[PDB]
Amino acid sequence: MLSHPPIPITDMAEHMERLKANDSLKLSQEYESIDPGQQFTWEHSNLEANKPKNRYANVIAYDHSRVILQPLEGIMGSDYINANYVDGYRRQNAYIATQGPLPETFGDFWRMVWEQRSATVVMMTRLEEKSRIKCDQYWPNRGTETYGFIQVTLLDTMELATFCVRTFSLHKNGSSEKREVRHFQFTAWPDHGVPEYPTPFLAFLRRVKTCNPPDAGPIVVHCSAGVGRTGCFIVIDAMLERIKTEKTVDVYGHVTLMRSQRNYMVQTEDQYGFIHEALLEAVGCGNTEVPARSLYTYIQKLAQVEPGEHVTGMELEFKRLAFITASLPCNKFKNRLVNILPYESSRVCLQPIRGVEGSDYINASFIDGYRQQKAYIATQGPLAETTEDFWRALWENNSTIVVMLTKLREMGREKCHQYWPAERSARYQYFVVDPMAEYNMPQYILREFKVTDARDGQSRTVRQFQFTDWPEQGAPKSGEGFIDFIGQVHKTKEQFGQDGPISVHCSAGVGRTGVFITLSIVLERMRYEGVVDIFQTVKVLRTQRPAMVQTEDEYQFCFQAALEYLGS
Repeated sequence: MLSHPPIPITDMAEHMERLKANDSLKLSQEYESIDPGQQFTWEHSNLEANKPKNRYANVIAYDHSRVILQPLEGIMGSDYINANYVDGYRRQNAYIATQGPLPETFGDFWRMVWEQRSATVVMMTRLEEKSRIKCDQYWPNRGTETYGFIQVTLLDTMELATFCVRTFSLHKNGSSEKREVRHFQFTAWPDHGVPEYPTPFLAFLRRVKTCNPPDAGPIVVHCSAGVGRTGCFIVIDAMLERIKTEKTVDVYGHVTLMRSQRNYMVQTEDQYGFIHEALLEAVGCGNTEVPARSLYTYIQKLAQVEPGEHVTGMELEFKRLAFITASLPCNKFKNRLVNILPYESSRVCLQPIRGVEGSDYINASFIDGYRQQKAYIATQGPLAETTEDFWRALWENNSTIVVMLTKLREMGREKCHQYWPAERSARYQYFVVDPMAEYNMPQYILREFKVTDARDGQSRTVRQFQFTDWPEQGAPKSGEGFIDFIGQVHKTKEQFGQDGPISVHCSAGVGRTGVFITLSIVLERMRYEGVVDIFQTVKVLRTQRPAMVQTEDEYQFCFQAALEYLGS
C-alpha cells in the first residue's frame, strides 16, 4: 500500500522501535487507522433462531465470509455458525475464525469441521480463566461422544507445560468415512494482557504447523469470541509464511484484510504490539530443531568452521542467544552478583515478615518444565547471609528437592557457602535442619534432611543432590554421569510423593543450573517427540531467568549429553 508499505526484514527492528517510541504512539495511530473501508451485512447472525448461537451479541459473522453449514431441512437457521473464513497471505480462506462453541452449538462446530474437511483445530484459550468461563468443553473427557450428527472419539492426549495436544476421530451419521482431526490448545496466555515473551507461543505455532497436513481444509481457530487471540495466531502464521517467500512483513495490510472478513480481528493495541514482537524474534531466530537420527549429523556440522567464517557453528549459534523490585538499595547484600538477577514475573515471592520491608526478595526464578509450569526454581548458591532465606524459600514453595551443581570450592575459590549441617542440628531463623542420612554416590552426593518449622512444629523431608563430577574447568567429556544424575533426581521426585518444584542452583544459579533444566527438558522431549531443539530450549529458559547456560562449553555439553543419550 501507499500509506503503509511492506516492512522488509532487516528494517523491522527499527520499525518496531519507531512504533514503540514515546509510549507506543505511532503504533497507537497505526492500529487506530485500521479500516477495510467497506460496509458489510450480518443478517444471518441476527435471525432470531441464530441470536442465541452467538456467545457475544456484539461479535457477529459477516454474511459474505461466513461459514455456511449444510441446512438441516425443516430447521431454520440450521445453516448458521458464528464463524468466518480468514485469508492467509497468498492463502485464500486458509483459516476459519470462530467463537468458542456453546453447549447448544457443539454439534454445529463439529459439523463445520466435517463439512469443511478441516484437519486441525487451534484453541487459543483455557476453558476457564480467572474463574470466568471463556469456552465450554466441546469434546469428551474420554472415548466417544455424539454432538449432532458427529461422533467424536478422543484417541490421545499429550499435555505439555504451555499447551495440550489431543487427537480425535470423527465419524458421521451412517457415513462410512472416518476423519482424523488434531486439536492444539495453547494454555499459557495470561489472564490479562498478552504474553511477556512470544517464544512459548512461537513454539506452539511451529507444533501446529508441522502437524497440520498440507491437503486439508481450513485450519479452525478460536478463542472465546474468536477475534482477539485467534487474530494474533492467524496474522503471526500468515506473516511467517510471507517472509518465507518475500522476506518482508505487512502486519498492517493483513489485519486490515482480516477486518474485512471478520469483525475486530486483533482486538487490542497490546495484541497488535505483541504480533510485531513475535515476528521480530522469529526472523533472527531461525530453524534450530533437528529430528533424532539427524542429531549426530547436525552436531558434526556445528563442530566445524565454515569456509569464510571465523568460529565453529556451535559458537555462532550460542552467540545468537543475545527487575527493579530486586535491585532496591537494600538488596545490595542479598545477591552474589548484581548483574545476574531474577525477573519480576518469575521471581519466587517470600511471605513477608511482619515489620521488615524488603525481605521478600530472594534471588530465585520460577522455571517451567516440559510437562508442567513452575517445575523448577533456579536460584543462586546461598551465601552466609543468604542461607536463612534459602531454607525459608524451600519451605514456602513446597520444594522438597534441592539440586546443587558445584563443589563448595573450585579453583582455589569458594563457589558456595555450606548452608546445611553435617554433625549437629542447625536452627536457621524459624527452622531447624537435621542431618539424617548421607550417601556418597560416584558422580554425586545425596543428603537427607529433616526441616522442622520452629513456629508450627511441622517437619518435612528435603533430599539434596550435589553433583561432584563437574570438571573444575570446562565440561564433562561424557554425559553418562549427568544423564543418570538427572534421572535419579526425577525418579526420587515422583516415588516420594513430592508435588512441588525442584530447586536447582550452582554458583550464580544460571550456568550449570541452565544446563540441568535444559537437559531435563531436552531429554524428555527426545524420548516422546523424538526431536531436539536445545537452542529454543535455552531461549525459553532465558525468558524466565536471565543468562541461563552461561558459556559455549555448557552449550556444547547439552549437545554431547543429547547425542550420548540417543546412543543409549
